[PDB]
Amino acid sequence: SQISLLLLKEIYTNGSTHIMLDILSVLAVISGICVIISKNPIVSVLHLIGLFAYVSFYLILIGLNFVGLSYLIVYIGAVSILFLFILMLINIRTSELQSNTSNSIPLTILVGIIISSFLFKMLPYGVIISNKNDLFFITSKIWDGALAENNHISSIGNIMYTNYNVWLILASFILLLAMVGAIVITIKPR
Amino acid sequence: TTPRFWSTPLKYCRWAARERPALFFSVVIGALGPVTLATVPPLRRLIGDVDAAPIPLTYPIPPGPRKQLKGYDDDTED
Amino acid sequence: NTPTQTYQFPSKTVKTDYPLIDNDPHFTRVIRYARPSDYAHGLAAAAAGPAALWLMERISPSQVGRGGFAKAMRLAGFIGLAGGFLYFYQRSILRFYGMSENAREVEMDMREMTDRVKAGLPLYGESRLSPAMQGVAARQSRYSALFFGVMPWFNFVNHNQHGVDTAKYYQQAERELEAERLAREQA
Amino acid sequence: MSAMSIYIIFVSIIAILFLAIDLIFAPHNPYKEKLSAFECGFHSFSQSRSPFNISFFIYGLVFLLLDLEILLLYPFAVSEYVNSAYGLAAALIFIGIITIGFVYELGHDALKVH
Amino acid sequence: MATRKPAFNQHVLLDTTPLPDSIPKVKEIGASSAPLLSASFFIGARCKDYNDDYMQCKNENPGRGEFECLKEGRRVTRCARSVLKDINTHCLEQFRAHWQCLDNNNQQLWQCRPAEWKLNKCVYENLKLEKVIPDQPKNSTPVHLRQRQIFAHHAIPPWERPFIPGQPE
Amino acid sequence: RGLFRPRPLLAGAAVLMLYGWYKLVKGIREQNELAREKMWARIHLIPLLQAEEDRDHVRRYLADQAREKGLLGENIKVYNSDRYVRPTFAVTPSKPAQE
Amino acid sequence: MSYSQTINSLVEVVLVLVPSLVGIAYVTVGERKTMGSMQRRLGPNAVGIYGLLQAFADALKLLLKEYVGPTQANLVLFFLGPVITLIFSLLGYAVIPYGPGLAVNDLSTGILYMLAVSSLATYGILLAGWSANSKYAFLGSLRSTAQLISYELVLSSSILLVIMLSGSLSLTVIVESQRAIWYILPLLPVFIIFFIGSVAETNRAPFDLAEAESELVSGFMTEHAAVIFVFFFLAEYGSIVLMCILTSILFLGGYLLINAPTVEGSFYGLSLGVKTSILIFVFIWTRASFPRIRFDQLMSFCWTVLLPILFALIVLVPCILYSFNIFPVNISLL
Amino acid sequence: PVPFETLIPYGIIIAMFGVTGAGMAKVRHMFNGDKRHRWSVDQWDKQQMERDRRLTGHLRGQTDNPIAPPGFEFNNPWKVXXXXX
Amino acid sequence: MASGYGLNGGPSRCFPFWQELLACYVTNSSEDNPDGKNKCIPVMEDYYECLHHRKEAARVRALQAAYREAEAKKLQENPPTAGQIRNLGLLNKEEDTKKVHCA
Amino acid sequence: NITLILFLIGILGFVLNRKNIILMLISIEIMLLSITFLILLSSLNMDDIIGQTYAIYIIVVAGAESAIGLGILVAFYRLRGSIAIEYK
Repeated sequence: SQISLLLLKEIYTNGSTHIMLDILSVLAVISGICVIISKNPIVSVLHLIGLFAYVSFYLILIGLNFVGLSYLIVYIGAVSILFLFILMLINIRTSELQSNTSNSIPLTILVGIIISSFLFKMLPYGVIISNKNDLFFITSKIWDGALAENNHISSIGNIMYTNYNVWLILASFILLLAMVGAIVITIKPR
Repeated sequence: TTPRFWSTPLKYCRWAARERPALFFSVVIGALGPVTLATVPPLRRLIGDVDAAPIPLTYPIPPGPRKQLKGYDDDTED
Repeated sequence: NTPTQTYQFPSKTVKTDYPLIDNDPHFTRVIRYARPSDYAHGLAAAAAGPAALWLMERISPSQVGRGGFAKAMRLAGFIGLAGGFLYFYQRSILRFYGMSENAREVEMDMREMTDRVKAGLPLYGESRLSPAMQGVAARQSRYSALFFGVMPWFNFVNHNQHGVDTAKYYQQAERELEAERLAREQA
Repeated sequence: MSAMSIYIIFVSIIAILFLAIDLIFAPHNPYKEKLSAFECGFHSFSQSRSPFNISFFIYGLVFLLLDLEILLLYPFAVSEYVNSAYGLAAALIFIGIITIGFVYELGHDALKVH
Repeated sequence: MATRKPAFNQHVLLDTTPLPDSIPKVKEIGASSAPLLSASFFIGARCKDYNDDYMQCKNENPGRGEFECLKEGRRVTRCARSVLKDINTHCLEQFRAHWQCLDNNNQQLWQCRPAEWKLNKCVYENLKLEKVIPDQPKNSTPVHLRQRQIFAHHAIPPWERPFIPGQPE
Repeated sequence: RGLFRPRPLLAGAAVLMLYGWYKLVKGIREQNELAREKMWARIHLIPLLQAEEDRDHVRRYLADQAREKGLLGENIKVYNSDRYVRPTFAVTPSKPAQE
Repeated sequence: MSYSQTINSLVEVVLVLVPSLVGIAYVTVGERKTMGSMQRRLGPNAVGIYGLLQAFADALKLLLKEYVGPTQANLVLFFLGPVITLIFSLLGYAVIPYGPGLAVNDLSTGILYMLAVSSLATYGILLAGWSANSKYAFLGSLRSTAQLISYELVLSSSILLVIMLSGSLSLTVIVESQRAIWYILPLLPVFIIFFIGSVAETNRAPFDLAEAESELVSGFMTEHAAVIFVFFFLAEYGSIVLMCILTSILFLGGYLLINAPTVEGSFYGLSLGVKTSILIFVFIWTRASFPRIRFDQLMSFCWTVLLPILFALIVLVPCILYSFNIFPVNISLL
Repeated sequence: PVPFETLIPYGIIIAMFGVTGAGMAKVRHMFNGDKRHRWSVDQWDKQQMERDRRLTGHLRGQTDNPIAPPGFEFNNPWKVXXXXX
Repeated sequence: MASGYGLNGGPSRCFPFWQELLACYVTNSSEDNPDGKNKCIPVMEDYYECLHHRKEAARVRALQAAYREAEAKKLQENPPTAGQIRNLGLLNKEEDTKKVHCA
Repeated sequence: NITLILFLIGILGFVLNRKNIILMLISIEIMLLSITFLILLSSLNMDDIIGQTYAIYIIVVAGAESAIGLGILVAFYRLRGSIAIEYK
């Protein structure tokens, strides 16, 4: 008769595989746990920078290249400084000796189930998608909206300093208070 | 030894240039921008330098009523 | 000629006791339409700050070292001057907003604009900024003198979004042009 | 497959190939004093896992905030044609408030370890 | 289908269902990206009114103009096949030299100005079609009518002149 | 040794930095003009390209409306409005091409 | 396209990595032969003809040299740090244009990509030094952290001044923009500052504090030996070359010139390599000309001299750009 | 005098850059149908290359024919994905 | 969504749906007639539908299971090859394009 | 779905922490990561550049909070001499 709907494999110009997102998902969850269960503080700050890395690679792979590279840039320095403070304020050897009890498991199961079940319907269909007849997203092309495509960083720049400049002024005052306050409480007297 | 700025502003500027050049000339370079902003655009227009028109970043939709065209209709195909 | 449309943007109506002239008046208009009391009050307000710090010093000396009070007066002088100008600006712009008695401002606005309309000049001037950036600027600064105590802001853009129908200006200029032609005939 | 992904593959297998060769083809004779910490010849107190004084921690605190500030300027450098004068003004106000905090760091001599 | 750029596409879906006999049929444009850019100024020199009419139609039917402006679209396609055939009956060596140059130069007009000047003159003397770019600065010479290109990887021969219509050689 | 005198090196630096800023004015002014030409060339093509794209969208929409009234008997209304919405999801066959 | 996509990417990566790894071998040989000439010596001239096999005698010796795992060391971190440093140092060569778009990834955010991979490689040095549980390795690792606080803002702030002129963040577009003029002419102070910060970024003299041998014994890499040591040198010299390529990309017009495509591609590659090789010389010239700075003096220099000047330029430069109507279009063009 | 043996490693470094630039250019020119490759590509260029494959079968293929070949109106690819919406 | 500023520098996909809902509210609701805002119920559902796609995912789901079960029951004679789908619309492949259309 | 898993890790790593106050400051960081990551994925599904802008301002305040936290820890450690949470 007549099919009329033809599925085909894209030879070039095809995208990434969405298997890789599930790999980064487990690794991010795996590394997130190892941040709190690790006896050594340096090993858990290393799992911390790893955790930020799989989330950044998750963002890069779904086309969020700026915020994904910007997340990584900001936190590599942040984890380095956090490393720098663990070596100044924590006895590494006594912390590794310091342990953890198993009395938190009953609370973990209860708190985990209740919050996750309650916090699930708080999330929309777009996120809960891809949780034997599944759906397929379909995309096509436009010419009027493609005249001068901007990069995401340019799109944020188009509005970050005019339409939403108030968020920048407030953000610059949080940073100023942090610059003045963090120094005021830690400065050596003179 | 070091001059006080409000006691003598011109003396302080000489000392800051010679003895604290990196900080003093940071303020000069940074202040030169607002001086550039306030003075160059008037002189640029005085000499006839014209800021260019913005390049179109969306289809330029003409204003007014449609032009009621007659051409390239279906009967013109063959 | 008649622009065939005088309200092009959706504006916010505020309940006020006097006619609204401009919801976003240009910086120069606020200074030009300032009454001489506005310079009297804003100068008194600027002097209040350092004079308050002087009086506190006379009655209750801080016991500060040799150069501290002079340093503190320089801060009190600036802060008073900064708040004095913000007070001077607010007095003039409230009249543009219709939030203060404005008969004098209403009449100079109805003359200055009808002078620009009979001259063919744009009512609020020409912007070097794009028409969308003009809108972001109108949106940012309209009624912004009501937040002067917290964050200040001034209108330095010649946009055309001021919250008022411009038909009254075109109506008067044509009637003024109508009277001018008849008077010129008897010559 | 993309060049970028293949590039990551190779650099990893070069890190393995060098590491594997040494782990297979080099002698390995670990004994007590070979496996000891270097201290220029004499054993000393092991103190590298005890709290240590960093005299430049105030520089790390400031670096975090300034790193955030120059990141909030990168969108401006890639959006200047649209931002124009109105957007330049806000970006100058943002830089001006941040510079005052830096002037506080310089004047208070926070960055002046002695 | 969505205008979002895909990040994990591995498959293409095609429909072999044709548009119904009700909608008139327009043969589609057959030119590729390089020939279309080489003749774009000629499109707009002849087809501007129809190009502008189809866009004002869609703006007059917001959210529905795809279905309700199908005739204006058929008209723009016909106007654009007219110039292509015209640029093919005449000036075909010049047209090919220009867009064949453009494909080897990242489709950058400033990298093929001598072939553009030769074609623009041949289009002008057989179609009365001129290249016009609006709002170019009056202080300086138009960029497409400039002897030296600063971003061109190869310098323009001194003996290759820009085409300005009217004035003789 | 005047190769290392601070003044002539300050002079030659100010000259080079002023000359290169002159060349930068001319370069960016030329590029902003090249950008204007690339955008007007694109704008003439937008109405013939978008017209072909719209014919494809109307054709695929009409087909799916016909396919549903056969498979599902009647058409289901996703949106209350009459406006065309580009599809986020499409019916696909259970197998790709055999190759 | 014409042939297989995977085979294309396979050959494209080999044409970058393998020639770059050969280049890393000879920057070490060239450094030793160039420092010697300025020291009235020769340098390597016996391992191979004119000493052209000396980098491979060194490389093969260490991969056949025994490795030691210290008992006080955190062993999994003792190996992870050098592997992180090597992988992410080499990752920066994936955005380098050897011609317009001739890169393994023509990314639109390539400059920020490089800032992210250079910062990761530094964290491997911090981790490896701390993991030894030795005191000189511990003192060196803290120096590396102080140095990144010193040079990361310097580089990123300096780069942002280049972006304010190019408007792109794409490495090919910044080279294409310099067809007007090389950025070392209008941004002469920024080129000096960026070069100074790049020497500090590389842990190269006069900013060789983490690995100082006159003060520490080998610094962070004292307990490290064999192939773990090979990784830290490969990371250092690939980081040097990469910073000389980037400085040539951002200020010296990159590949711009001072069967048919092969001649053009060769000339682009030669031009970039010639300019990169000059900057590689200036690194070796700087190492043989100056003493070492103290690490507090470097932190003071970057924070009270360089950064105040850079933020002043960040204010000044867009003010000149707007004043002359010279803001670059941020669309795709070049 | 000139220590030419000091400048030999620098010549090798320059040459291997030339090797890289020449080889990347040749392989891309082959992959792109003996044509210079495209760079700095945006959504419009990627949509234009996919339109070229629709008319010629090669993403870099060019035809000047004013009339499209039959089946062009049914060959418009609609991208199918599983998760990234 | 509701901002009007999308990822590419162009406007957001659900901005027309949001502007229509706000326009409906201001042009129907008032203190004189509180229940005029019931006109906004379908308009507000369209905005959520543009955002989450639950109603369209349910339509395609029902249509796709219906479509596939008819394909299995449908008589099959010869399946087009992948290469034949690639040949549709080419310069000199008239034979393959015809086979794709069963003509 | 991963956003929820990460948020639960940070919430328990903050509440059920028996190690040190630096780990509690890390768990706050993890929670802000998960909240930011939910806003980023939603922004992509609704074509909104505002949610990327929102995510960016969460990152800047997240670092400002970590600076005030590290600064307050230094003050506390200078006097207490231990930043180890202790259970008898």
